[PDB]
Amino acid sequence: MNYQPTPEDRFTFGLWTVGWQGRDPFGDATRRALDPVESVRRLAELGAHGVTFHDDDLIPFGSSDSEREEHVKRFRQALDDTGMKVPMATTNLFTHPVFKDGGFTANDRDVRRYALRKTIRNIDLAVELGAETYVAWGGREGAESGGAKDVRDALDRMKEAFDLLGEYVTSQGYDIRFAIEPKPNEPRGDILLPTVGHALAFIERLERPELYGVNPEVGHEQMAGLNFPHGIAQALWAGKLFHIDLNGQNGIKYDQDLRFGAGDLRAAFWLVDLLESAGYSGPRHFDFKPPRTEDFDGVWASAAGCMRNYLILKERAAAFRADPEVQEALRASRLDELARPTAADGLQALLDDRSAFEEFDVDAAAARGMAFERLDQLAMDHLLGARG
Amino acid sequence: MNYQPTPEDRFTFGLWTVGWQGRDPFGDATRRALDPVESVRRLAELGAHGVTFHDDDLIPFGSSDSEREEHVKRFRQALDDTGMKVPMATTNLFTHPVFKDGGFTANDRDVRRYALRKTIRNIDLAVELGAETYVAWGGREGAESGGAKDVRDALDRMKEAFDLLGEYVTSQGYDIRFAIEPKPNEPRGDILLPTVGHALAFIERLERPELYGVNPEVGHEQMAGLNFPHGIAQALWAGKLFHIDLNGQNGIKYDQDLRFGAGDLRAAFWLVDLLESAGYSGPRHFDFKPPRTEDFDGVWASAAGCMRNYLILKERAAAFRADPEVQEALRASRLDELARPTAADGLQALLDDRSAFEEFDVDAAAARGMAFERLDQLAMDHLLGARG
Amino acid sequence: MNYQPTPEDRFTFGLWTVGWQGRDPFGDATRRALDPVESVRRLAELGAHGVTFHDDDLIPFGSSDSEREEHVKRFRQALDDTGMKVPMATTNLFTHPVFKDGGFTANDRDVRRYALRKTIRNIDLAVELGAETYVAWGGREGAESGGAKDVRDALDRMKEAFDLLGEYVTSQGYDIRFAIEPKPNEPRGDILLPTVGHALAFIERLERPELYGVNPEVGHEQMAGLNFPHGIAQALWAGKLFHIDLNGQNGIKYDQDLRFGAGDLRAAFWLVDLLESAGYSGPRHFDFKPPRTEDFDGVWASAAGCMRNYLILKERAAAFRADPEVQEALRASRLDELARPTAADGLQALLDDRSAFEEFDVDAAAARGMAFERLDQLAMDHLLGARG
Amino acid sequence: MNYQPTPEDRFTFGLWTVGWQGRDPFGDATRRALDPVESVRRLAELGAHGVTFHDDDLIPFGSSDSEREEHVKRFRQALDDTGMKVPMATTNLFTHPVFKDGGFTANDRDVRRYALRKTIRNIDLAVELGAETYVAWGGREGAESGGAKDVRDALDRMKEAFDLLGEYVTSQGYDIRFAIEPKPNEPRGDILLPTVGHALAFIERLERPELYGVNPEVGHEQMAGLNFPHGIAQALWAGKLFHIDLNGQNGIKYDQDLRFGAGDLRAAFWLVDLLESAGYSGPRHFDFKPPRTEDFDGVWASAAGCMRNYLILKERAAAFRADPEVQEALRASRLDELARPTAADGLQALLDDRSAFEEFDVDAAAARGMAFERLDQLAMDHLLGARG
Ligand SMILES: [Mg+2]
Ligand SMILES: [Mg+2]
Ligand SMILES: [Mg+2]
Ligand SMILES: [Mg+2]
Ligand code: NI
Ligand code: NI
Ligand code: NI
Ligand code: NI
Repeated sequence: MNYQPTPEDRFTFGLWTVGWQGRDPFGDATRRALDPVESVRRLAELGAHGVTFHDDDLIPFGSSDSEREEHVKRFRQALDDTGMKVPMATTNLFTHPVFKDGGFTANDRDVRRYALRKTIRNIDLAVELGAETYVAWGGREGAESGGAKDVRDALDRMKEAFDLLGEYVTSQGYDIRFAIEPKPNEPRGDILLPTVGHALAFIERLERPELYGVNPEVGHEQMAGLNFPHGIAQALWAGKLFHIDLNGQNGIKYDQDLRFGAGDLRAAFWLVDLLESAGYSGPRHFDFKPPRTEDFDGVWASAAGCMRNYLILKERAAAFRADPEVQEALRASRLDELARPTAADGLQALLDDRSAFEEFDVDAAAARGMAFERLDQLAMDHLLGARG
Repeated sequence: MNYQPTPEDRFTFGLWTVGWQGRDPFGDATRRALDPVESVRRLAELGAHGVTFHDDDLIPFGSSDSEREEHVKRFRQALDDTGMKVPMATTNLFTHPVFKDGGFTANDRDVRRYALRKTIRNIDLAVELGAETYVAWGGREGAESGGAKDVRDALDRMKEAFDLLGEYVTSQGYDIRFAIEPKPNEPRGDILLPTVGHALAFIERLERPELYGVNPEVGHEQMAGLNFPHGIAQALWAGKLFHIDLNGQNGIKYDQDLRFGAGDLRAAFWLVDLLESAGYSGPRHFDFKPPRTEDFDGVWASAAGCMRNYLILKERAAAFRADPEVQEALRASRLDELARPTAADGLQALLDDRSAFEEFDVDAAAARGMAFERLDQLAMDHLLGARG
Repeated sequence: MNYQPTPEDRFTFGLWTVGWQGRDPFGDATRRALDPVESVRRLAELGAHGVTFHDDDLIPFGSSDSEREEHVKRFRQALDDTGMKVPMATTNLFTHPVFKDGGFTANDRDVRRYALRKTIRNIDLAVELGAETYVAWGGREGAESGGAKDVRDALDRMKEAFDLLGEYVTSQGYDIRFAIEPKPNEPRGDILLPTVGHALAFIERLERPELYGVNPEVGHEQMAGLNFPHGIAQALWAGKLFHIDLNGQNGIKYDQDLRFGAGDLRAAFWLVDLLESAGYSGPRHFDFKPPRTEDFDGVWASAAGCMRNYLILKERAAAFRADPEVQEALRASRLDELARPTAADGLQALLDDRSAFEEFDVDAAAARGMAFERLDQLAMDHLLGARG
Repeated sequence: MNYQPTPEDRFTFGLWTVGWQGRDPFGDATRRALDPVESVRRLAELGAHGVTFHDDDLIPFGSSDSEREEHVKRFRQALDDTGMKVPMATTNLFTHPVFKDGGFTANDRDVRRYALRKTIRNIDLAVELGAETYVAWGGREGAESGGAKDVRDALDRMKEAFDLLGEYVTSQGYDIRFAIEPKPNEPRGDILLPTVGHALAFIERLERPELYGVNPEVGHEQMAGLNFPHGIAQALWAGKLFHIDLNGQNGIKYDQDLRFGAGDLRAAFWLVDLLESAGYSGPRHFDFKPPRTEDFDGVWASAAGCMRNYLILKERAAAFRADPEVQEALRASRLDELARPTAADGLQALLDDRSAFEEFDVDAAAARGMAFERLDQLAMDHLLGARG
């Protein structure tokens, strides 16, 4: 069994992932900076499909227009030399001290206008480079204390910001959609739109909701103790899974951003099963941090492992679903019945149906086991490659 | 300072709260059952406005129609004798073994039809007793294992169920709205619609969304580590806060349902500040469990304390907002600016505005402190009644 | 590959595990009670080595001495007929309402004396049946509120209780040791001795510490977000791992008690690696609850799966440690150096050693990568049976 | 009511607390560096008793001996000019990249010897400045992955390190004790000795345990969902509370280090009640980070608020314990009985005592309520200054 990725697998990486220098709240960098060109080349050699960037990863904050142009031209040449694509881009509205109280929801109105202008400039660049999705991660939108932020006013400001961005895109005629990335906390004590559900709900209040989806990250929903495959199912059900960030997280703690497959391994299996069976066709993007224990050899080993673990889990999920004994077990657990309408006959027929209440044998129904444990042990056996 | 509740304060209690006998996963009941009539009388004497019920709290599961009628007539007489109201009602779709895999999203189709019929019968009763809101808590909708539940199919079934309920209500001409109560886990390993955000998002996919809101519970959002006042702000912003359940919870663990004011006390303060400043006009309902250490005297002491703590926090939040030094601090932290539009001048003017980018002094902006710590210490001083 | 357990594998089960009827805080039993004799027989057929019990699982609370004698005689015959052993026993000091504020640390002194007497009576029975370890799980020792329990007084009472139990055992000449089982919460809001560390620390203050060890449970340390293999390593390091309870838990929430291998699968792998490489020789006991969705067929499927998952992980951990490439990777990550003394040369030599400070090249040291990511991907490959 | 601290209150602050520049994992510094001399002066003016330091906060990493001497002389003059004391000091073994895999438990043996030498040099300085307690926080001792660290070997290395430090102190004749500071995670995925219990247990295996205690931090135990006052009670019970770090934390997430009184306010009340009623006489040290939203005015406001909130809670805990109605409630809840021995009469008398088992009326005992809810509402009323 080997598991070599190819660009057709649509694996992508942010520049800031393999380029993370290892600075954490308690320690200095353990690695030197990587030139974006070198990252593109190394990732292409590993079998990646593409890369993504924040404005500030590519063009140093404060660069002159002429320095701007040269950074972009070198990057473009790297993409041309390797066949790598740029499917997604985003804005850094969190590192510079001016964003210490947020970008779109900063209390200072002048900061909010600046955040919008910085964003628009990068949307134009994203379109130029061929990106299809523009992510917004409002990492500084939130508060450490209750009186610092009136959340209804802040949501008004957030809606206003996204509405203006949609006006811009439509007026310019750009073929790009937005994806909001939720996170419950860190670096703010609580972040606005903390989960996939809150982001989905917010989108429905925007002026042009069809332009907006979610970019969920495995570790972020897990920082709220939530079931990531369930949240992705809800996003797929809503037609809003525009992009996805893959990584690993061990429970409720700081955002670890481990390589994909690390952290909750069974959740990774059910996630891949869901993405492949739903036919999600977008990038498989890894937003991860090689641990700061590693040198550059360990950075590339960690990046390769992201892709490797996806392909192993893809093979095991596929074998699970194709196994005749598993298909029989799904029927024994009535997954087929779950998929049938409860009352296609309609309300009136349901009300008139004595077998649904008056004559329903609740005791006999209650006695039926669901057979879920046998089903779940077949899933475990498939995951571990122990089928017998 | 005294803090006596009156029915005008709109405090309400479920029958199942003061009536909880103390059975937990590891122990037998520590208290005898309470007759609903006796509960109505005792709560009226404490100053409560009303009570709520599950079908099965009022009418024993399996009761004959004639026994049904007598249970209702005695209850009605109790309400008549005391002036107590019944603003909300709900269905028990979780205790009986037939619901072990859910009600609306059970894999067995016959169980799903039964759950709908049991619900409709209680909606009619709720209307008869004057309830304005019908809550749905899908405590068994979910799974312990990944293959047991296809969540997209389950959401189809959940939508189907709520759509049929809305058809029923509209066809009957009833003046009642629905409120979905989220919970992330317990008793299932993961519960569908685990947070206020996921429930809000789901509602937007229903056929008649205006009939549906949320019933958030303080402890449930806290079981996901979320900021409850922030989630309530989002529900208010959306126009969907139809009902609310007040209690206390100490962190991420099993659902404690402590009396209101216990658990996260500062969160209770910011919640009351928000409810009163938004002019929420619905019931202040307590869904709590007197600890099983208590006898009946401690049950009524715990219930009284729920109301007492609300009224103390209401007085402290009001004093905070009325304090001229606090109003000056809110301006120093630019809460006034948060409430002003970022760009009422419009996209084009924003793009043409050199002071928003080209000439914006990012360094000067970054240097401005937000003054949030002084604001939060004034809030602490007000909460503790230590103002100087 | 097959994975059939035999009694030499020392797998054991509590009567209360497969016998759990499915009652949870929100629902009635979904299964009928099992006779202990039938459980012994079914578990023997599955390949179990032995069973464990609480006093009240075997002898109904309040039984007459003569009824007591018959329950024991039937049970003994079942053990004789099957070859099953009883390596551990414990006391129920949590179900009866008299224990609502604890057993050994109840505020009421008469309850504390009763708890000791109930315990001693079962120790005699445990010895008669051949148990080597007596577990104490103080599930009701704790509090929901801060003033209810003075924890220093409560620890005095807890020490007093365990000291008296050790006096009893030594005076009777019994060959039995005690194992304290920690749990952070549930059913009390906070439980005393909440983690393996707190229990280890407490033991050192007892009069005869050598008689006491810990019985850690996978899910309990995980309810505090802790690393279970790390806590077991500390218990092994201390010489105090007398018994262990195996199950699965998905994160910080209510105590799920899933079958072993469910929940955090990578943690299960590192745990088995540690137990087998340390040569832990005690029982592999499963304290788990077959989900209440299951009928009796699913109960036995869940029990079998506990044993199956242990044996698969045992095979994968063994292959990992035996793999020459893994041994080379451990050396590349300097695990060999971790095992060598830092300063066997002694304090004075260390102080005189200029290469340890004055002449140490901190920059060169800092540049060395730890190679942990490659090591961890070899572990992942072994776990998934994907080695190439 | 006013609440002005004086040096007799023994409030202390680390240099790194008010001096935190605001750099977090996602953002640059928002404040300029503070000179230690200026911090000493400002804190003295606020009423602080003293300051603490890491070696590297006072003497820049890599400083020449002569630069070392000047940094110390200026600092000493500041202490002399203000009357401020230095009760505790510690070592930075976490910021420099050489410590990326730990200090005392780094896999590289040469790094471990360096960490010891760096520590010893600062112990000498601590003694010179008058410190009584030397803290060790092993923030890098731990792992992100299971094979990276053999925890039994790592504990051997940790014991070896602390044993050598105790040899040094005793051989030099220094009057200083060590205090180990636990933390469950961050910056490592899991940190060794993650809680107060694990640190207490470890100490008992050291060669000279009387030289070692714990330095618990409010937020750290709360990052594991634990009850901080309960853990402090266990440390007091053991005679090992040598120092304490006060701050605030909102639940299980990244280490917030908010000002004391923020986060879990009721836990802060029960902590102060316990410290004052046990007569803890050590420093009240604040290890906190003024949020990076603040300018220097907000830094000093946050520091003042730490002290203010301690003094308010001290007044409320004292009023609670002195209230005759509270003393009557404590007796109603049998706290007096908790403090009496269970069996001072001895094992034999207990075994012979028919009223402890044979004739004990379990039903009557079970019926007695504990009256904890009334007690806890009196505590709430006292905390909020609402007594009536
Ligand atoms: Mg991301
Ligand atoms: Mg509720
Ligand atoms: Mg157990
Ligand atoms: Mg600290
Ligand atoms: Ni992340
Ligand atoms: Ni609840
Ligand atoms: Ni458990
Ligand atoms: Ni901290």
